Amino acid sequence: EYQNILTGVQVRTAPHSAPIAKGIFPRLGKPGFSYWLGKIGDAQIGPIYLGTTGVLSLVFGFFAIEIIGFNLLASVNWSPMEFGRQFFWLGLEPPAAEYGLGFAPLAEGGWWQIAGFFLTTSILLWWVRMYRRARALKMGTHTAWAFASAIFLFLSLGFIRPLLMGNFSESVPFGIFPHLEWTNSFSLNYGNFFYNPFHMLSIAFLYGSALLFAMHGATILAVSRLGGDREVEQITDRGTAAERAALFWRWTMGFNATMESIHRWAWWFAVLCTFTGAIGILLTGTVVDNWFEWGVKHGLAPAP
Amino acid sequence: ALLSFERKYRVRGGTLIGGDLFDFWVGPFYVGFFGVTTLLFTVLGTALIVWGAALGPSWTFWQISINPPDVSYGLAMAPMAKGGLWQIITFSAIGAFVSWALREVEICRKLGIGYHIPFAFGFAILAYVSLVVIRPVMMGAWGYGFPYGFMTHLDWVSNTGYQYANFHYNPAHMLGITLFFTTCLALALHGSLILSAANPGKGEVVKGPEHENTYFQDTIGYSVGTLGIHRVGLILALSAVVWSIICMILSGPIYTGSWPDWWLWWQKLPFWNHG
Amino acid sequence: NKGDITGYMDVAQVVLYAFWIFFAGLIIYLRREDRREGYPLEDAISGKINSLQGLGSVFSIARPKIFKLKTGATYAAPNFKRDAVAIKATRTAPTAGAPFEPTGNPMTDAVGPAAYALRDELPDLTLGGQPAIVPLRVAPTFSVAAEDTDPRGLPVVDRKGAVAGKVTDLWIDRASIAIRYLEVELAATPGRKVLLPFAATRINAKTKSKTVTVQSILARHFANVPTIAKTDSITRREEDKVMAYYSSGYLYSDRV
Amino acid sequence: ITEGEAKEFHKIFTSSILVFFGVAAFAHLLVWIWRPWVPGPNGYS
Amino acid sequence: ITEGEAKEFHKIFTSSILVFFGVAAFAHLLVWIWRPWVPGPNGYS
Amino acid sequence: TEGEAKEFHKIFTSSILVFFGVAAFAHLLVWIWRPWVPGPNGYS
Amino acid sequence: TEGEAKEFHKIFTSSILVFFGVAAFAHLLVWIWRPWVPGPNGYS
Amino acid sequence: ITEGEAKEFHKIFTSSILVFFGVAAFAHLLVWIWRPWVPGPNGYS
Amino acid sequence: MWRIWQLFDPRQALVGLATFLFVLALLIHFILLSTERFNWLEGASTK
Amino acid sequence: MWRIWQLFDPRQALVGLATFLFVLALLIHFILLSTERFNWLEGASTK
Amino acid sequence: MWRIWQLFDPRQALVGLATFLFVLALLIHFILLSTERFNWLEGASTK
Amino acid sequence: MWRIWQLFDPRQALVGLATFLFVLALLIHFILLSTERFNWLEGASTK
Amino acid sequence: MWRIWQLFDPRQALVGLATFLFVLALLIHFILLSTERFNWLEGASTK
Amino acid sequence: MWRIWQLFDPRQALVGLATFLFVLALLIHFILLSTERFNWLEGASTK
Amino acid sequence: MWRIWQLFDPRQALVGLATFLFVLALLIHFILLSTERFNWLEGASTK
Ligand code: 07D
Ligand SMILES: CCc1c(C)c2cc3nc(cc4[nH]c(c(CCC(=O)OC/C=C(\C)CC/C=C(\C)CC/C=C(\C)CCC=C(C)C)c4C)c4c5nc(cc1[nH]2)C(C)=C5C(=O)[C@@H]4C(=O)OC)C(C)=C3C(C)=O
Ligand SMILES: COC(C)(C)C\C=C/C(C)=C/C=C/C(C)=C/C=C/C(C)=C/C=C\C=C(C)\C=C\C=C(C)\C=C\C=C(C)\C=C\CC(C)(C)OC
Ligand SMILES: CCCCCCCCCCCCO[C@@H]1O[C@H](CO)[C@@H](O[C@H]2O[C@H](CO)[C@@H](O)[C@H](O)[C@H]2O)[C@H](O)[C@H]1O
Ligand SMILES: CCCCCCCCCCCCO[C@@H]1O[C@H](CO)[C@@H](O[C@H]2O[C@H](CO)[C@@H](O)[C@H](O)[C@H]2O)[C@H](O)[C@H]1O
Ligand SMILES: CCCCCCCCCCCCO[C@@H]1O[C@H](CO)[C@@H](O[C@H]2O[C@H](CO)[C@@H](O)[C@H](O)[C@H]2O)[C@H](O)[C@H]1O
Ligand SMILES: CCCCCCCCCCCCO[C@@H]1O[C@H](CO)[C@@H](O[C@H]2O[C@H](CO)[C@@H](O)[C@H](O)[C@H]2O)[C@H](O)[C@H]1O
Ligand SMILES: [Fe+3]
Repeated sequence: EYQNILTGVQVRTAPHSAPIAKGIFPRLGKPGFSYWLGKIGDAQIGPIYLGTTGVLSLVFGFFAIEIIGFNLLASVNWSPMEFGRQFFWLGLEPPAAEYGLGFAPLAEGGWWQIAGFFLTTSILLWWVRMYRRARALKMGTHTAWAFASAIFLFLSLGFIRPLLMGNFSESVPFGIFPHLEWTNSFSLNYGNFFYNPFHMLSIAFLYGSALLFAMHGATILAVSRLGGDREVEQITDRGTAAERAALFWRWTMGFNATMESIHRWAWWFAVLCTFTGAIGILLTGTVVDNWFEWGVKHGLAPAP
Repeated sequence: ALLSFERKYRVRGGTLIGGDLFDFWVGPFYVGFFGVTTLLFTVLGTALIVWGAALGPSWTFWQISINPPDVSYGLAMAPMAKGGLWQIITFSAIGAFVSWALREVEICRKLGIGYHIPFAFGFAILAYVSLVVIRPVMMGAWGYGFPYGFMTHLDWVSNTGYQYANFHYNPAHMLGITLFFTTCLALALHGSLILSAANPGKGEVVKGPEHENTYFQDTIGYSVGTLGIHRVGLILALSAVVWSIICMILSGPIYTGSWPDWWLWWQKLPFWNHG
Repeated sequence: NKGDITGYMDVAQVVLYAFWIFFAGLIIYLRREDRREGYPLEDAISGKINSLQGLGSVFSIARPKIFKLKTGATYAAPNFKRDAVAIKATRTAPTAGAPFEPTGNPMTDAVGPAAYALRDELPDLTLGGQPAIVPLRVAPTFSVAAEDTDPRGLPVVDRKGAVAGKVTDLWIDRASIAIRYLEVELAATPGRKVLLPFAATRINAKTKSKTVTVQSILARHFANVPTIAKTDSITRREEDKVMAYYSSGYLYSDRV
Repeated sequence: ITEGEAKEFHKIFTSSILVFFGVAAFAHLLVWIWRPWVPGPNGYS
Repeated sequence: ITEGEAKEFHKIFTSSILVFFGVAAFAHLLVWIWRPWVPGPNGYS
Repeated sequence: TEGEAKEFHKIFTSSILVFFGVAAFAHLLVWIWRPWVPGPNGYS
Repeated sequence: TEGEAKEFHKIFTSSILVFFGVAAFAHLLVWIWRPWVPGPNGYS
Repeated sequence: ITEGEAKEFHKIFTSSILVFFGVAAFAHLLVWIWRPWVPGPNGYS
Repeated sequence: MWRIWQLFDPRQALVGLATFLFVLALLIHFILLSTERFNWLEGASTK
Repeated sequence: MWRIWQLFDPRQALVGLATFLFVLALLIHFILLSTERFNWLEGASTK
Repeated sequence: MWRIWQLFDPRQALVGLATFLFVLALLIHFILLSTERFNWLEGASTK
Repeated sequence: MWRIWQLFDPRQALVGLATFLFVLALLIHFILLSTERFNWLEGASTK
Repeated sequence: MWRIWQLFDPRQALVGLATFLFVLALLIHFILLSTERFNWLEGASTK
Repeated sequence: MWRIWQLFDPRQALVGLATFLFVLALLIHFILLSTERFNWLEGASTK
Repeated sequence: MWRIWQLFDPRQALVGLATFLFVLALLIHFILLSTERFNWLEGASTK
């Protein structure tokens, strides 16, 4: 009874990759092989492409990470021991309300603003990198727009809502426990963030993404004895694996997808999980002061 | 009422129970014995939910709630008016979920495919059972299950989360959140890669597995593979559910205190316990 | 007050209803994409184009999108190329919902779990315009990685333990580096050679000796495995046929 | 599937059922003597 | 497996059953001598 | 794996007895220090 | 192998004996410093 | 893996262990002279 | 009802009835245990 | 009723018999333990 | 009474019985520990 | 007691037995540490 | 007990034994450091 | 005692020994730094 | 004590040694910075 959960016998060949124009930068990384990764998936590692947008994104991101880490280490007076003790509790806090959207003093949130700007720039440059890498390989840019949804949520959390409130004071800090505490206090300040309906939609789409990527993973693993793992080939030439995958769900559920359209569902659930989340974040504080009172007004709560 | 390829696999057999009695289809659905049983449990549970809505004061779909019995009843069966209806709906839901999974098993046997899908659904059934049976039994009362209501089960989630004064600090909860977020990210990447390979633009012949591997080799530095991605995705979702179950068993049955100050153990390891 | 639009209606509710409209449209779009294979629906008995469908039919089926291949080929989705109503089976009851009794040996008649899609007779292509599924003999560069049992020469047995045959060669996918097939020479017929999918094997590297076992079909069933033509490059239809035959074992591996 | 095997197994199944039911009945009698589980009209004295 | 290689397995199994049950009853007897687990009509002392 | 296991069983039982002997000696010492069976009054 | 096992065990027993003797010395020193078995009134 | 280089490795390995343990013991003697790490009955004074 | 077992599998029917009867009896027993009057373990007073 | 096992498979019937008996025994024992009267580990006394 | 062992798997029977009996013993011991009267570690007075 | 090992691999039998003995020894030791009376490290008084 | 070295190669046996021994010793040292009395660094008064 | 070197090649053995000893030295130094008595940098008084 | 380089290739050995030495030096400098006595940047009276 085999399951295609682990690859008992592996194959290793001469590393090769799809052809790209040389460009200013070559492929970098001297590809190698790994055993556990080949047990769970492919064994080859790299090479990683590092173009102009890749260099720009890496430099901006590294600057942001170094600024954040330097501030975290400085907050505990440069003690490696006490840095270890408080690492989770350490955080680069955003500037206070009084400074508006302008530059705060470095100790009072200027470093947070500089780090956030550099991180935003690196994330956007990484988005451009995904777009350009997809276009270079003569492929579509679905990954870029799926990423753009996540960037929308990130910018709504960090920049857009501060713009609307005219204030970075309620932005999320750069810390492990501090950003969870920001989540908790954001929910408390605005009345039981469960009563945010776009939060409910985002949770529905997150649950649906997990559900869908368990359903689809189990379906492809169930038809992997029939060439079902080779999804694009079953999309261009429908084999019996795709037919049985469709008929299983048609018989158990009443309807079914295509090998191509199931990944459209997969794309859209993931994208909507963050799109509705960004909308719900942009709506709180600006339009809806208290989500519990909005729910009471609109029939979500028994009106105490 | 059949797909272009459906009237070729509609053979009999593959049923665990019932023989040829319920081995048939109604419309698109396959029924089997376990389809009959899931109808039995679903109709009864939904009728009981609507009956509890009638006994309730709202009919507002989001304010309809079936509450479990008060904790003063312990693990005892409760009167139907006050607590018992929630218990019967719980048992009916468990029976319907099990019938659903078993019907999926019969469909898998009939189509000659693996039983991965019912096995994966077993984890969702286990999460529900841990929320309404296992955890309330360990805690000693049926009133620790969640109410069957649209917004009231969210009130239960919030109340139980703040019972430990910050439920984020539950480390198993952190790990389950990490797995859920990573599952969503991996699903986005996988659907995006498949769509981009199948729909590459004007001209732009359909790309092969080598192009899909090359994309993530260039962008990330590693590519899992068109078979291994479904593996890692199923494992990601199932592990997220497993660690959520673990974090809810840990809260109440095992740990009955503030999760935030559970982490003081970390603060006081001997190589930085400055005191 | 601050966020309202008209008395009871406010901005958040309006954005919510806008999302609901967008999600209804998105569900329609996704269902249109779903209805790109096996559509339109046929009658369960006669096979005429019929189904209980409403005013959404005009929007149910999408125009055929065109897939371009790196050979000049083209796929149309949906292509309304359907299967024949008359299959090698008979209705248990004439009620349009009843299952089918096979009218022969369903292993070799491609009925039920043995049924295979009627694909095209072309091997999968690599980035270089060559077959992807090839035996290791005609791929000198490819080799089996170490730290794994080499499945060459190991006895091929069923669940009953009878030695069905012996493995001589491995067939692998060039596009994705993994073993696809094991070439098995029959202990009963040296002049016969068969392909057994790698997904249907247990490694069995942890026992008294090393062997390859199959849990689906019995030893005698290896005498009727579908054959292939080129013996060094296999078409999609041939591989789909072989995989369907092997997958049909679990349902009726002991007669019908 | 041998019929004689089933006929032989019937004897051992009957002996097992008799000994198990006897143990259970003795246990229930001991429990009843210790504490009856059928309440009186006034509850439990 | 074998026809007669289970009678000796039955021998060792019944020997193990006696060895386990004897020490189990031995332990139970000491527990009862120490503290009985059946309360009297007015409870425990 | 039919006769060569006789020595394995014999020295297995030898290890059984010696480990149980040291464990019983440990338990005897612990009992002398502090018994683990309460009396009618408990632990006095 | 079989020949290597003789001397391998011959020096394994000596090495474990040396480790156990050092551990016994360490425990005896610690007991001299502070015994870890309390008294009827606890730790004096 | 010829054993001559094994022996040549082992001799200098033993010498290295000896010098490492010697310098470590000298360091421990210096630290003990500085501050002892075994408290007496009354603790640290 | 002469031969109704020429239509229903006796094994499947017997197993289904055993399971149904056990489940129904367990449900009725638990319902009685939920009450104040027929809980023979709590043993409340009729008067 | 010596013809029940003529078609009933013996091994599955006995495995399920033992499992069902054990589960029911656990349930009844725990129910008794939950009672204020038959809990033999505390003995809350009748009168 | 000997054909039972040629009916069942001798290795599976031993493994399952050993683990099941161990789990049962562990549960009984932990229940006794949770009991005020029979906890042999806290040692509260019988009176 | 002569022919047990023909069914169980002695290597894995020893590995599993040693793992079980170590785990159970740790469980008993930590349980005693959690007790007041048998904690030999954070020691308490018998009386 | 010399024959034990045919079941287990000394290669894996010694690395496993060494890592287990070091982990056990380190955990015991942590336990002693943490309790109250055998912590040789804080060195509190015994009485 | 030299026989170690035909199972453990000196490359891996010495790199592992170096990593282990360096980690242990860091551990002991940090543990000392956490104690007041032996923190040679803060230099709290003995009394 | 020169025969080391037959095993350890100078290329990766030097890179690892340099990285380790830099990390150790940085760690010590940070530890010194934290301490109120040896912080040469903030500056504090010894007396
Ligand atoms: C007490 C807390 C309170 C409580 C009531 C509660 C409970 C629950 N909630 Mg919630 N939540 C509360 C508050 C609250 N909640 C959210 C969000 C969500 C979404 C996130 C989706 C996601 O993927 O995020 C995650 C995606 C992001 C943040 C966007 C993409 C991120 C990117 C590209 C970052 C790129 C990073 C690098 C390149 C690395 C280098 C950078 C550095 C080192 C710095 C999701 C659906 C979700 C789930 C649930 C569940 C299941 C529950 C249960 C069971 O109770 N919650 C966010 C949101 O969208 O809200 C509308 C948000 O902002 C916010 C707030 C304030
Ligand atoms: C559908 C909604 C879905 C949700 C649930 C979801 C959530 C979260 N997604 C998260 C993180 C990331 N997401 C990503 C990438 C961006 C990388 C970046 O910005 O680099 C740009 C930054 C930086 C350069 C800064 C640091 C750099 C470091 C640490 C290295 C520093 C050292 C250097 C340079 C020197 C050494 C090395 C040399 C070579 C010299 C990261 C890993 C991406 C995508 N999400 C998508 C979608 C989703 N993301 C899609 C479709 C994606 C992409 O296409 C893209 C990608 O590359 O995916 C592989 C997080 C933390 C999430 C949570 C839960 O909070
Ligand atoms: C490589 O690193 C070595 C040295 C080892 C270590 C270095 C660093 C370390 C250890 C870093 C650790 C970092 C940690 C723990 C980070 C935790 C980060 C988390 C959890 C962040 C989570 C959320 C934060 C978000 C979403 C913040 C978003 C902020 C945004 C988008 C702000 C944008 C602000 C802008 C654009 C400001 C505009 C205003 C002005 C005018 C200033 O712009 C010019
Ligand atoms: C100003 C505030 C801070 C924000 C940062 C602004 C500068 C960084 C973003 C500038 C815009 C980048 O936009 C992008 O630039 C790079 C060159 O840099 C170009 O891309 C170039 O590098 C890519 C890397 O894959 C190569 O294929 C090739 O050398 C060339 O195409 C893209 O054609 C352009 O789309
Ligand atoms: C595979 C095995 C599956 C079964 C495993 C079961 C494990 C746990 C079983 C617990 C059974 C509890 O059973 C139920 O307990 C509650 C506890 O309040 C009892 O409740 C009753 O007694 C308690 C006192 O003990 C009272 O406070 C309560 O008001 C009263 O209703 C019920 O009379 C009993 O029916
Ligand atoms: C495995 C087989 C299991 C078989 C189990 C059989 C259970 C049924 C036993 C029925 C015995 C009835 O016995 C009858 O019950 C009544 C209650 O109505 C009891 O009534 C008597 O005892 C109760 C004790 O609470 C007193 O309060 C009451 O005043 C007194 O009359 C008596 O004991 C007896 O007259
Ligand atoms: C290996 C499996 C172990 C099997 C264990 C079997 C346990 C069975 C033990 C119970 C047997 C009956 O034992 C009987 O119970 C009654 C119940 O009032 C008790 O009756 C006596 O003791 C109680 C309680 O101390 C006192 O109030 C009084 O002295 C007297 O009534 C006695 O203990 C005994 O006469
Ligand atoms: Fe997929």
